Amino acid sequence: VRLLESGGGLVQPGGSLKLSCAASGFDYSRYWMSWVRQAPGKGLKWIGEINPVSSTINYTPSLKDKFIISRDNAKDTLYLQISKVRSEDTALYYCARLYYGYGYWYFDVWGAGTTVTVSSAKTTPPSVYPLAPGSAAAAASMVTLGCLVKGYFPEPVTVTWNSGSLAAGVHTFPAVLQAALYTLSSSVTVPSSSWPSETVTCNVAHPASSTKVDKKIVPRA
Amino acid sequence: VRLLESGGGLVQPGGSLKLSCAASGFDYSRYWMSWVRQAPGKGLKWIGEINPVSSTINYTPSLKDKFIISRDNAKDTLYLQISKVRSEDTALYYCARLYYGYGYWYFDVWGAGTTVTVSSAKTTPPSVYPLAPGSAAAAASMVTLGCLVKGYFPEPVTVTWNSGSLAAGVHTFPAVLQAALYTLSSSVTVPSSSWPSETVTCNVAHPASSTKVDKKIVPRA
Amino acid sequence: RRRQLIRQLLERDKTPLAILFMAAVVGTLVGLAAVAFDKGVAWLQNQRMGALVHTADNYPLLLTVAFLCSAVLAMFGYFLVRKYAPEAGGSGIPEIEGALEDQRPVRWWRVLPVKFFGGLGTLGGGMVLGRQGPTVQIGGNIGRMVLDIFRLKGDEARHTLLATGAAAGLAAAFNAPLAGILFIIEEMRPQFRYTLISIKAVFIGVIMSTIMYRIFNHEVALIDVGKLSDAPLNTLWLYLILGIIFGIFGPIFNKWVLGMQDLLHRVHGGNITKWVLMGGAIGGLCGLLGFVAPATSGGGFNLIPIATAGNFSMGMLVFIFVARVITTLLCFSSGAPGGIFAPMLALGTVLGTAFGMVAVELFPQYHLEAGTFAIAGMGALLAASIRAPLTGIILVLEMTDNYQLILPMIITGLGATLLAQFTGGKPLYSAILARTLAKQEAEQ
Amino acid sequence: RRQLIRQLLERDKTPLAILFMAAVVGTLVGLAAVAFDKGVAWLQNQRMGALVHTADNYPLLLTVAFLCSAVLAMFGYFLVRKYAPEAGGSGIPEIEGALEDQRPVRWWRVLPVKFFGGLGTLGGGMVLGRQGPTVQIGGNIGRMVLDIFRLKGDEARHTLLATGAAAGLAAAFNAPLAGILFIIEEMRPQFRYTLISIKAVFIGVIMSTIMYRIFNHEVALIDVGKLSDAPLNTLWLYLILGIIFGIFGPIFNKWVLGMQDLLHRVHGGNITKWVLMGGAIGGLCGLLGFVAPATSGGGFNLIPIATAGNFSMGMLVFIFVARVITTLLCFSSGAPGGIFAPMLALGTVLGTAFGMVAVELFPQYHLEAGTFAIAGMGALLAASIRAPLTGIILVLEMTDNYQLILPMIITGLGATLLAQFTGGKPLYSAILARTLAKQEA
Amino acid sequence: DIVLTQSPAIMSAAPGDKVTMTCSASSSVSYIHWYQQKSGTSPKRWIYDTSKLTSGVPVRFSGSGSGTSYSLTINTMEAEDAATYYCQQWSSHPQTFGGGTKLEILRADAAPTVSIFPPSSEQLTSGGASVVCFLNNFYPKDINVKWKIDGSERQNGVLNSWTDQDSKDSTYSMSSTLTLTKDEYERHNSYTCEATHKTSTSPIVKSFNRA
Amino acid sequence: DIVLTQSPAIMSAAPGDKVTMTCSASSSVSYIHWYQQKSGTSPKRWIYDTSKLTSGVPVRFSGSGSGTSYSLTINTMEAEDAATYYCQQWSSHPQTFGGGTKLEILRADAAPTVSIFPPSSEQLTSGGASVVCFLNNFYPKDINVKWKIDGSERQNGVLNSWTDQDSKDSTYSMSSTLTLTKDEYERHNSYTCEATHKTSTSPIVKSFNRA
Repeated sequence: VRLLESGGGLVQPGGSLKLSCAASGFDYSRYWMSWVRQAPGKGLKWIGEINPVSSTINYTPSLKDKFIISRDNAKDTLYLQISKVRSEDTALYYCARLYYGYGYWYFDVWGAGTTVTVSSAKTTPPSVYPLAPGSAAAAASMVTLGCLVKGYFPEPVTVTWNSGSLAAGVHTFPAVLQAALYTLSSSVTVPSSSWPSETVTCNVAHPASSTKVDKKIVPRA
Repeated sequence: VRLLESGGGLVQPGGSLKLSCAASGFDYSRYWMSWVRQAPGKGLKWIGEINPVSSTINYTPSLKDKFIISRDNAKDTLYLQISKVRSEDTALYYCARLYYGYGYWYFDVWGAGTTVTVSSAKTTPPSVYPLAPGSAAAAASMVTLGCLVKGYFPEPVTVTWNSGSLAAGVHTFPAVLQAALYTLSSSVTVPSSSWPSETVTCNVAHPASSTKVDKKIVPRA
Repeated sequence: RRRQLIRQLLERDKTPLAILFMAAVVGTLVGLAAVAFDKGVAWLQNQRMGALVHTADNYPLLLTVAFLCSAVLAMFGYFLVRKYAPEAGGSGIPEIEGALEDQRPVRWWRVLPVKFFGGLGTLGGGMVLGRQGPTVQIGGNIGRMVLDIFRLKGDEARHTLLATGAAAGLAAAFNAPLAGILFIIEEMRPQFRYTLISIKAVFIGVIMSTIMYRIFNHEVALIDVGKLSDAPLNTLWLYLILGIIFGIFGPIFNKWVLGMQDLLHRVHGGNITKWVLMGGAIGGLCGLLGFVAPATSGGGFNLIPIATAGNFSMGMLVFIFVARVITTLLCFSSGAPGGIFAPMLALGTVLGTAFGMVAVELFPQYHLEAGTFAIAGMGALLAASIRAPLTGIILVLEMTDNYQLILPMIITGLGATLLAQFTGGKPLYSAILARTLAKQEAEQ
Repeated sequence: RRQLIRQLLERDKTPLAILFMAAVVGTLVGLAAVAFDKGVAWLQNQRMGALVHTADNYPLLLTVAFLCSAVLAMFGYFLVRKYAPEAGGSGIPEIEGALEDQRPVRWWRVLPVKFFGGLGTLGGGMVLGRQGPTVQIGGNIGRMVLDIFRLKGDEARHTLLATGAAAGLAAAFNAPLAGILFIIEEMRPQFRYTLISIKAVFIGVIMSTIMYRIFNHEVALIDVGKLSDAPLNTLWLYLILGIIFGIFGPIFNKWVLGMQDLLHRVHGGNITKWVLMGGAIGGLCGLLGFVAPATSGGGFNLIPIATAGNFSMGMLVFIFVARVITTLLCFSSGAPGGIFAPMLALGTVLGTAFGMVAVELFPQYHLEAGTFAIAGMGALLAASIRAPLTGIILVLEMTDNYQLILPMIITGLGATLLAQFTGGKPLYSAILARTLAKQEA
Repeated sequence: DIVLTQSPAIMSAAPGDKVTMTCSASSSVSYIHWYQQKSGTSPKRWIYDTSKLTSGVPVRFSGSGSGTSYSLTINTMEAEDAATYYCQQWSSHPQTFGGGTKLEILRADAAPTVSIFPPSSEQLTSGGASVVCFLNNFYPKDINVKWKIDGSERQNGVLNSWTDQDSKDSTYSMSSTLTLTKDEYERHNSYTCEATHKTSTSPIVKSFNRA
Repeated sequence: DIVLTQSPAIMSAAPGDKVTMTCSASSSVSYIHWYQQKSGTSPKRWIYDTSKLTSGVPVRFSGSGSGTSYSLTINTMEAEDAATYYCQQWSSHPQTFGGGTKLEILRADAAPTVSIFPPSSEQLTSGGASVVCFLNNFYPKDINVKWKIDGSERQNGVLNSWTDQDSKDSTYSMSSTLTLTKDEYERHNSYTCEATHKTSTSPIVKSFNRA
């Protein structure tokens, strides 16, 4: 059973975006579907819920049609329309499946959820720079490498090494925003006798910018 | 309740073709789906039937796997695989929906059709030519137009006017075969005060050839 | 003394093969009968259209014709009764419930045709009267009719064949074989003394009839509501509250239904004509509403699926409720040949639905669906009035096929009889045989 | 007649206090049934963290999966033979009798005996239901409060006893309807009017059924989903299957009775020749319950799989036969446990098989073996225990396939109609017959 | 497997007439079915279980029969009943259909309506040159077309195709199409199309000249 | 709008320890729920109806509470219990969640490993010049980085970002990045990176010189 919701992204103030949530692995009917959003850093906030036959739909104390939840049981998909969006709407949006025990309903099965950034700023591919140890590299037992991903928008970027094939000793610091541009660095510690000698590649991807780049960490001359 | 089956076409002796039949307008489950084929000019012959959970599948007295009926209730689609085909397999293939009254089952709702022609020919698109009245057009109360569809293979072609929106006064003569090519014309009588002044378009479609063309009938300038 | 038991035990379930073979003939006959009756009832409500549409232009000409047909039919109705079998009137069950106790007679050579044609007239005209009860009676007489034609004798063959005919009837009608059997052995069956009724004989009959019905009624239901939602334990209490409500009101409705046949009795005094006339009177009044707001007229079946869905505004509901209360009383209380069984089903549904709606918003966290309470109440007025919970619950389910509601269905149907006891009230189907049995005598 | 009018106008007025008790009973029969069922499991579990524990060594399994089913089955018979020889057998005829004041409700004994006793025979995994046993535990729960509050007078005695019987058969199969219907069709004194308060019962059945739910939601006992429907031209096939169960129903009645005779020699009545032959049949089960589970255990779990048609025609007939044996050899050995549930399996399986035969014999009917499996699941409760009505309602109660209702009855009737025309008798009565005609003398 | 053989292979009767078609089985059947097939459409469930009209079938239609021999009837058939009726059984597996009966309507005379068409400019732009000539809505079906190039006979390259009786007006329509090489065509002027039908003694001519 | 407020906002305890977190309601609730949220994943239903572990939750976990105040507990918490727990109610519409509690594998001090890098040659080839300086695997999280250009303070252009407690070693890692213009950078030599953490009294320096 999977709950996969797409749609999120980048929208400029006063805009509108149709978040989608495709369900699979269970009977869509008989089920009350709902949405809950998590603002970066903050907690969760229930948005709405729509029963099977969509003969019932409730939202949290929000005005007229800030939100418009609906569902097409014919496509086992849950929808969410947000209109006249503003920064307070920038968060992670999850679609849950609703059930209950004794009867005091709970949010049964969640989904990864889509991110929605609401800004004026413009999209932007990132620049990837290799972070090789200096010339005075005290090449000890372990060698710390890493590459810098800066100047992109909006979130997020995915950094892996040698294509994931190198997952132990990896770091990816949270991106910091500055001047309508994001910036993050990825650390990857490996055995010295393992690096110069082999190939340490850092692969960054920025879906929004529709880009992918593989920076080969080579020794500082 | 629409039963629309695709897949048919042209296949060379000893070949294999997967006919498809998409259902809509009812619950696919609970339903026993079957196939019945009509050889050009001849009558109907039941091919097979496949219960809901596909835990039962029977065919007429035909050998091993000449036929292989299956169904993907996840796509509300019925399938049919014919292998090692031969001329006796050239006919119109319908997929019906099965039900019963007192219990002696009947073919409830037959779908459209799909044609399979066994031959070594070549799938040949058709050429569509507009048949406008001559310059000496004695423009009376009613005006007869029509378009000519010739040089295509194999059957069939579908001719409608203004996209069906113009159904009264229409004709489509049976195609005639000649030199391994088919040819038919479509007649459409409309009110004179209605034609030159408006747009009389004839839309021909040849599935096999995978083509569609719209010939606009214009006065002979 | 237990010296006997051991013989009885080792002797249980041995019914005279010939009593069985008859329950089959009865069943089959109660069946063909019930089918035909139902058919004709329709055929008439139809003509009452190829008469309305025929003059749809002229407005008062409709209101007029949709009054004279319901009058000319309702009249011909009361008449056949008052002048040929004053027993065909009313429900048609108390006379069988009595007859089981040899306290009333099975004049089938009269009651058969009278209750038949008589009903076609009151039902075909479209009054607020079920055709269920009337069929139960037609059934009994069907049984007793073969009993007499073959002179089978001896309590068992008399009580048995008579009882299978009653259930074969209540079954071929709602197409609920279970609800049929359960009804006899919970209501019909002589309530205060062991009886010689052969349970196994009944089944053979209920089936035989239910088949005949199917032979002429497949691919269609009476009430179709599809799988409604489920009911969580934390929402079970709401079905008790609704249960209580029907309970206090069930007896009250019992007052009105009885006390309305008194008050309606003056208006004719017993005069074959002051009655027959007041017949086409209430009769026609129906054929009228049965075109100016059909919800207040006719059987009431057709409006159930729509009440369960929630397509009636809270208002329109209360309207329909009240108006129906009236039309049903005014119609049953008027001694016209027809049951009050079916109509109570509607009555309940509607009251149920309404309770639902209130609930639905009062508690948005329960994720309710008015429709469940509509089903939890559809048999509730069969519980507070006629007081046959078990037959009532089984009938509902029998035809709404929503077994996941089974719990709320009972917690309601119980709270019902538990409050119709704690507050006066009595087996509406008994209290009738009471008055009709205490009137036989106490009058000489 | 002049009396009638008073009785009529007096109907349905049950002593409020009798009602308020039926509620306490139910609730109790409830918490009970729940706990019983739980424990039964808990044991069958341990009998695993014992099997897997030594899964390496093969004969070490077969051994341990014999000693636990022995050590438990023995401890079972014992508790009975030495403290309440009535806990043995089904547990219903003793209540059916008790309703007629022909047997006693020794609750101060039968309660703990039937409980722990069963945990031993069931937790070990013998071919015995826990249904009947619960019906009995129920009655005693009723009578226990009846005594604790000294309510007096037939009605309060017959009533509270009966509600405890149903509250029991209900909180078990989670079928409130099947429960009520059972009393008023089988338990209830068959040949004389009684003072049983129908309304009291319901309150009980519910109270128990709730308690159960409180501890058993989101799961069924038998899940088979909506099977196909059944066309009128195929209704006759359900009579043929009805007749079949009808001729065999009584025959199964012979073997079940005559097997408790033949099994009686082997111990003569000797508390130990019995207790020993106890861990004997007992252990024999725990063994098969790991070399072909289909022949052992309750038999519930294998019903869904039989309905589906996942058992080859062979494996079916095997399971049938083997079960016939294991069920007799287990019920007839006077161990504390019902033969109710296991007849359910017996029917299913026989039904399934009739299904398959049909399924091909007539390809134009578009049959689905599974329907006959359900048309038969309550057919051996109809030819043996002869309670069609309770039987049909029970199946439906838990298979939720009301579209089969017609084939269900035409089979269940053809059953008792052929079990009459051919000897046979209310298997649950014929037991109280022998145990009542043995008491005297 | 059962061999259903519908009696009249083809039959004709004038509307308002009572028509009946047979369907015999080699062995024994019960609860036969009937499907209606009008030209250009997949079959349609008409009558079933021997005599249950389907939701929509005019009460004009009636089914019947028993075991070995069945039938389907139309009390006062209408023109819109022109089609091919197929009896089918499934009272014995595997199901089987009949040979079909084609119903044809008899109506009053209804003279043609010719139309000559000069080879499209586009076709000519590829060596082809087809001179189409229609003949719409006539009755009976017996009709004779004849071409005359520059006032002369011609039968080579001519292709005719009739439609099937119309479901509504019960008339026929047939097209005649003479094909030539852009050159063969260009080297002539008069292209006449003559139609001879019962509705007239003097044929109906309809030509056009390139000039 | 029940105002659920989870007590400890953040807390740390060494595995095998008994940990308990509170969740008070402004008004009255019943049958609270709990959701576990590990970094990078959507919430997971843990406990419900006040104390029903969900199919899979280690029996290590236990729910409790009543009306006004509830709690969740871990008898001997394991390392794989590091996450954020969210209590939620829906006994009063509309449902509401708590502020959440963050559980953290309290551990033993770890000296930070400092690795400093000169700006990539490629970045310099575009006026940019970022001097990255990592600080890997340390604990507690309190750590202070400070830059020194040619042996002098500097706080302008510096950007830091800590990672969230590692799921496995329960250590923290934080990166500090000083950004400059290719020219601003080129007009200097010494670029030191000083890190001050509890694990030491004298800070950890790590520099490199362009020269």
